[PDB]
Amino acid sequence: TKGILGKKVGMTQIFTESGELIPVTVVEATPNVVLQVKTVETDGYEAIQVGYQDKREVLSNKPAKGHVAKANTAPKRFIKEFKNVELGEYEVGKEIKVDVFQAGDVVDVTGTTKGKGFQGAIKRHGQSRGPMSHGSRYHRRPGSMGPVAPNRVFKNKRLAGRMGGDRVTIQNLEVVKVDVERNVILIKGNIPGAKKSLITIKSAVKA
Amino acid sequence: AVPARRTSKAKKAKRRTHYKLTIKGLNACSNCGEMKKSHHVCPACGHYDGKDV
Amino acid sequence: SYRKLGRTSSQRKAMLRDITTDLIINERIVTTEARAKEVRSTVEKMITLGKRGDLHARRQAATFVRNEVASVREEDESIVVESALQKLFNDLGPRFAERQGGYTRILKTEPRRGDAAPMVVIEFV
Amino acid sequence: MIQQESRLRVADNSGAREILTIKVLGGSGRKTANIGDVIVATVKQATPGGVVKKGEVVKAVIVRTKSGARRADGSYIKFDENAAVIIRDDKSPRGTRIFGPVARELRENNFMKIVSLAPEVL
Amino acid sequence: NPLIQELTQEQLRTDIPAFRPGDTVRVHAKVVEGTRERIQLFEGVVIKRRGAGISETYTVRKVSNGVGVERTFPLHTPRVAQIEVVRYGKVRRAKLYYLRALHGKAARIKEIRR
RNA sequence: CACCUCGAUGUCGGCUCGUCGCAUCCUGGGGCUGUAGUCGGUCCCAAGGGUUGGGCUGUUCGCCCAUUAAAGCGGCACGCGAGCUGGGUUCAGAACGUCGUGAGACAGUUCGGUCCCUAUCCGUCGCGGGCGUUGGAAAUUUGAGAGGAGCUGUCCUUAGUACGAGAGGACCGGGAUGGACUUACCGCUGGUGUACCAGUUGUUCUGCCAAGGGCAUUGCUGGGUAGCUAUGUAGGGAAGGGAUAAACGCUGAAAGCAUCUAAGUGUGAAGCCCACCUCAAGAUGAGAUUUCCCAUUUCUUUAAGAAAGUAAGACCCCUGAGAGAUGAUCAGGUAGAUAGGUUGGAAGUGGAAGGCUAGUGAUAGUUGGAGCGGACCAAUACUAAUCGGUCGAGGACUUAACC
RNA sequence: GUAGCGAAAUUCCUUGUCGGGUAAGUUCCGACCCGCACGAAAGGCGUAACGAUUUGGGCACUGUCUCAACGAGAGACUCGG
RNA sequence: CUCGUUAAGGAACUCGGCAAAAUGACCCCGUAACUUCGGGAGAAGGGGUGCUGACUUCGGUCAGCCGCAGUGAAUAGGCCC
Ligand SMILES: [K+]
Ligand SMILES: [K+]
Ligand SMILES: [K+]
Ligand SMILES: [K+]
Ligand SMILES: [K+]
Ligand SMILES: [Mg+2]
Ligand SMILES: [Mg+2]
Ligand SMILES: [Mg+2]
Ligand SMILES: [Mg+2]
Ligand SMILES: [Mg+2]
Ligand SMILES: [Mg+2]
Ligand SMILES: [Mg+2]
Ligand SMILES: [Mg+2]
Ligand SMILES: [Mg+2]
Ligand SMILES: [Mg+2]
Ligand SMILES: [Mg+2]
Ligand SMILES: [Mg+2]
Ligand SMILES: [Mg+2]
Ligand SMILES: [Mg+2]
Ligand SMILES: [Mg+2]
Ligand SMILES: [Mg+2]
Ligand SMILES: [Mg+2]
Ligand SMILES: [Mg+2]
Ligand SMILES: [Mg+2]
Ligand SMILES: [Mg+2]
Ligand SMILES: [Mg+2]
Ligand SMILES: [Mg+2]
Ligand SMILES: [Mg+2]
Ligand SMILES: [Mg+2]
Ligand SMILES: [Mg+2]
Ligand SMILES: [Mg+2]
Ligand SMILES: [Mg+2]
Ligand SMILES: [Mg+2]
Ligand SMILES: [Zn+2]
Repeated sequence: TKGILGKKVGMTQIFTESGELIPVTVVEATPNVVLQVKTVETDGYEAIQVGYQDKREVLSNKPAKGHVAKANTAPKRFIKEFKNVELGEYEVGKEIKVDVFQAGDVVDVTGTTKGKGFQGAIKRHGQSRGPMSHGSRYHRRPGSMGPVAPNRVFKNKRLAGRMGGDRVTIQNLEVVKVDVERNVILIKGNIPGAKKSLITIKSAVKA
Repeated sequence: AVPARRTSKAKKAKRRTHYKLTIKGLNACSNCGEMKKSHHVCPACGHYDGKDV
Repeated sequence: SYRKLGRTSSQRKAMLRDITTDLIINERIVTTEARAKEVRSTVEKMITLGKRGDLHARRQAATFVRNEVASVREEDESIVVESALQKLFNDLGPRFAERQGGYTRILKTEPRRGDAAPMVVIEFV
Repeated sequence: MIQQESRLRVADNSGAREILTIKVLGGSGRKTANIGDVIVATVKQATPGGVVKKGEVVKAVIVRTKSGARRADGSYIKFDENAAVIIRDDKSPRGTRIFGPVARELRENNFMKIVSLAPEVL
Repeated sequence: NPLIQELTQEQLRTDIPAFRPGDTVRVHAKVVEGTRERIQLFEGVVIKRRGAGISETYTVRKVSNGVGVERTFPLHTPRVAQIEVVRYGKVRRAKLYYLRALHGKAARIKEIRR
């Protein structure tokens, strides 16, 4: 497998070797850097730790500089691990350019969703509003909590709370174009996240 | 609805843990030495960042 | 976005206009946090017009200002009655002709007694 | 976005003049239709000396809609009325001459005779 | 957005004239059957342009056979070979959505010659 | 039967939310057939998911219309009224029929008729603080374990092949596209957009003209930025394993044969454990890795001692949003673009004011896609994030190769 | 028990039968009359106008609904009393 | 909770069009069955309404102008069977 991680920019609207539009999301992938390589004999599993976005040193800290110093790079902001990849191909200090991907390949995209805040059950779970006339006093509410006999409410009864902030994949997307000069990927379709938010791109698990 | 049961002194005092108030941002004014909230004019001398006000 | 100040749209517009007029008059004012943080941008966008000086800007500012009386800078008896508009266009534009912004500063002060309202002083220069 | 109890004009000489959607076909809980979607309907207003007459239950095809159609290239068609064509079990029409324009979306759904009989196909 | 413009600059197009809402325009819209490619001329009045850069779309209204038709296109398609302006109408608006309710002699735009 | 409930027991139906069982409606597997093929009938296994919208009636039911792959049966106080309705229930009014000598009643019907509660505890959904995890801290993580999702039609091909005298009409396999459901998102379509723009009515105000302000639901009307968003866009439930159900067995004996079983061994389902996604080390059984600070002062004591300044670091405080009820999270704090403003632009509005020309004037044209321009973009330290303070380690014992 | 009315504010059986209206109508309209249990001042049959009367149908209209979405303001929310 | 907008549809909601929406002022035209000849009836249904000059014999009228829209906002019937 493979992958990178990058920053969401925004949406566009693109023509692909024909007049057929493709809506597109822009991911800026300033070249990721390997920092650590984990193996079974020391760490329990094969994996590779990666950093994306350079901090200022005043924002970083000593024990992070010490972790970056092996690869001989600058303090990174977002740090993540990639699993189920070849370790003989990758080394500490290696820079992962966007050239790794080929326009057209199928891809999976993780991101943290836009915070919607403390929301009701209707918006949070698609529940239906009660009637708004005919004497109804039941408009935006989640309904009964359950039967009588348990004398208790069953779990996963869906209610109001924080909507958003969750980690979400989108599978079976497609890479539309690459710009290594600009370090940009164009991905067919919407993806989870606010702008200036982290995204992880990976080769598809299903494909 | 109605309590159905009086709460105990214990259960009261266990609610009252986080009802306490904190007071914060106090430092000393470099001019007069008396204490002021940070990012606030010293009410005694009026100075802020070494300039009368 | 922008603040609301517990007032309706018209009410907050009128309160901003009144406070900005009073501020242009007095060159210094006591307010709360939020009112000040909005009046900041407001007065600075008025002094921009003051610097531009054209009649177009004069009318864009008369759209906003309450036509209060800033000062009777008298010489003989009562002649020189000066409005806040005249003050904006003949004292303050010439004052901040050279700054590229930053026509006010905010100073946090004692909270108010009756509310614990955090109080603030805005001042030119 | 054509629903049950939604009324439609008729775009052929079959005999009908106004139509009311009984149900949409396709699936179990389809609550909506657009161009190329077949309809089951009544006849609320018919031409007097018409084959198709008042009260008859009949299938139909939506040919133009206000909530219109979309193309791959972002080109979208829309209309100022919702109209339909009455058909038999086969995709062929009951009448013989279609009025007004028609969307291109029907050629994929194999209403080719209607596409031909229509004067303008957008 | 700067990056967006930099990316989309190449697929932006320059054969477009600076037309408006209110003005009549013919679109040489090419349609694709897989076996053939046919251009057809869709004439109409422009009710709106809207968008920025490459998200710019415009709609064109027509009255074919008593049925008002309304066709939106992206401005920067390769599947629109030419956009011929043929009248420069005068309106006091940008969105001519009032035309949907009118029919004919009231839906007529006043030409300028400029 | 009257054991519980008459110092309250709320009565049916519907709505919102669902959950469970399997005696399975569909999908899935299989045996038998009076199963030629398509359709089927019946029985065994299977509860993973799904199991429609309307007319009539207060109705459950039921009838009908029209679809569906299918329109399951039941339980959960005939689920759910401190969650909703109150149509139906003879509360009080009135009336028809009928009964009664009558006051009144129903062996019937009809019109109308007050549904109180600020959630203490558990419970549920979410968010924090404290402490712990045996020196203090910053990050990344395995993953026990939990949850979520689990559906399905139509068409094409194989093939008008097999089947069948014909009619009609296939398994198995590979493709195309939908439905409902759902995860995310706003570039497209549209919606909203109450500190955007323009037009416009009345009155009043800025002394008057002009230009503008206020009030009239944002005065009304026409648009519309960001953001929020579905009806809009993209995606999803894909292949595949392992062990099994029913069934099929292979070899094989008890029982010289036979036999799927007793040992031995194997096919075998939408089901189970994985595989897909998410949460997850409070998993007190508190894990693992990388990196950083180091092993100071005094007093008391052989004390895993006490306070009292600190390192790494964190916090207070402040500017704020991609976050947000408050906490929190995140971005920053002049080692600076965090916000405001300024300058540029963009969207959006749609041709500003002042002039001039023409015109009787209304008004039109030109200066000039002008001017305005909230939250959008990029620069720019002009203002504000000043000064500063607080907390926070020096690391127990036993035994293992010197451990 | 007459005229007149009649599944009716009266008809249980009964969602009576037939017709109309609807795709579909236990309601409604019109006829029939096996009037459980109409009927003549406890008035019968009819009746223009009238009715915050009851009932059903239609047109327009719309967030009633499909299926919810956004905005504003008061409260809820944080702080002070 | 009180308000405001809404794509497409438009009562499919519901016990039931409850509530909301729509109509709403003035001028002119025109107005059915039925009828106790009085009414029904503001039936219904339509059109017009702003500004500036000429024109009347003072209201009509003509021409031109502007807007999506002229009782431009507020106040004023939903109708029919
Ligand atoms: K219990
Ligand atoms: K009782
Ligand atoms: K209950
Ligand atoms: K009868
Ligand atoms: K009777
Ligand atoms: Mg309410
Ligand atoms: Mg107002
Ligand atoms: Mg009791
Ligand atoms: Mg069974
Ligand atoms: Mg219903
Ligand atoms: Mg009906
Ligand atoms: Mg019950
Ligand atoms: Mg009742
Ligand atoms: Mg009574
Ligand atoms: Mg008697
Ligand atoms: Mg009443
Ligand atoms: Mg409550
Ligand atoms: Mg969604
Ligand atoms: Mg959008
Ligand atoms: Mg946008
Ligand atoms: Mg004036
Ligand atoms: Mg006033
Ligand atoms: Mg007043
Ligand atoms: Mg097996
Ligand atoms: Mg009957
Ligand atoms: Mg008698
Ligand atoms: Mg009697
Ligand atoms: Mg008598
Ligand atoms: Mg009487
Ligand atoms: Mg609507
Ligand atoms: Mg209904
Ligand atoms: Mg009403
Ligand atoms: Mg008005
Ligand atoms: Zn001081």
